[PDB]
Amino acid sequence: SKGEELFTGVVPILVELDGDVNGHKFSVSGEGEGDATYGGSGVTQAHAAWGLKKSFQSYITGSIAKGQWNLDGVGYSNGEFTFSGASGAVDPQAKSGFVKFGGTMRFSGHHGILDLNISNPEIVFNGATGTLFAQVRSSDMEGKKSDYGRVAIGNLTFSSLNASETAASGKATMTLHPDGAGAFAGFYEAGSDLDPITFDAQLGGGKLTLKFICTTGKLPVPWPTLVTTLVQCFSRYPDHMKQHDFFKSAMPEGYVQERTIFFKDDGNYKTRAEVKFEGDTLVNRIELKGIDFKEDGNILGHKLEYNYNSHNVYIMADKQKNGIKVNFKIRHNIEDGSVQLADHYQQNTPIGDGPVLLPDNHYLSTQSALSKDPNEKRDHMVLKEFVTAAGIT
Ligand code: HEM
Ligand SMILES: [Cl-]
Repeated sequence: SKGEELFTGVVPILVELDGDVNGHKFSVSGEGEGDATYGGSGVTQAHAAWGLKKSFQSYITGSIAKGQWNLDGVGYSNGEFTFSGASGAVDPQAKSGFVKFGGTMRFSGHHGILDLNISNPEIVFNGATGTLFAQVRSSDMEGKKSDYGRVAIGNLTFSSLNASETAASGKATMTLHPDGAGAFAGFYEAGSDLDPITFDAQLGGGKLTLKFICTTGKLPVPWPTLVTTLVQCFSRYPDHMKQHDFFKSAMPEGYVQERTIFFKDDGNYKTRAEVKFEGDTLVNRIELKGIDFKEDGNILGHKLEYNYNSHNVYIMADKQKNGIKVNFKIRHNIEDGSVQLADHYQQNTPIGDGPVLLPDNHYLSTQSALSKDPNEKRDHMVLKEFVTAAGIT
């Protein structure tokens, strides 16, 4: 209650980091503000899962087509192609809105004759039905390609559709829309069954707007590798989950945040930070030590794209240390099309002697966007983040 009251409005932030990675010393200063109460109806993050059609997958990888699929921005888990978005708008009261996604799926078969491309899927929904749209390029039985453009491919019928102030989710059965039947070369009929689709969206979120500058010259590691190190007290905890917000309960005295970040097939970072109020300003002061990095790896060789994915940060109580234990895996895109995993191990313990909230298991849904200030000549990073707590019904 006393800690929560400090975050009801816009709070100024100051970040100070001193690092040493493989003997390369550097310093980063950051400024900006946080609004843990920000939120509207805009989709700040979203995810969908859709197998297209189970029998179509076995066909593409079967002995008639003798083909495969290639994904750019799309994943694959539990037999479904997984997509990510960060654009849309939901009216929670009406259970209606839209979610726009990214990625491409390419299906190949018959010595290149078959070349089905479905990109950037989008959903319009209303609680009873919806439509799934996608940018579709295909080919006929003689190889000749066709551009269908943005086309309606699926008629949705929601088994469930839920929407609250901070989130929306749903699962819908699907039938082939007449407008997308041509993409399947006359093999599927309009109205025939397709795989069901599942989606979840974050509405609004605790918004961080910050700008970081390397005060020692050129940063010796990629800016994306420092995002997690560079104030989880700015997360938006829904009303029904406010008794699980450790971060704000430790304020204003603050907390110590410690991490070990293992970069797969590369070195590791060890960080110690103190996050507390210094007057009206929330300050994050960090010490970072990096060791065992490869000179020509993705980190010291600067082979990581200047972008950031959306992750789930898993939180558990640590009663014996009067704090929390946090775990998550960051996926950094590599310039060659691959992914550099950064395994995060975290501990937070209060600085003060007062009581804190020890939470039930839950997670923070984080979204980050990296950009540059066109008028800034120093090595820098502009970061915009949206974080919402979830996982407790
Ligand atoms: C040389 C050209 C092609 C030949 C000889 C061919 C042959 C076949 C055969 C024999 C099947 C039966 C599936 C089975 O029972 O296992 C089939 C199914 C199918 N074909 Fe092709 N095909 C060709 C091109 C294409 C193209 C260009 C597309 C466009 C996307 C396509 C889409 C499909 C689909 C959607 C099915 C149904 C798969 C299922 O869900 O069972 N085919 N094709
Ligand atoms: Cl960089």
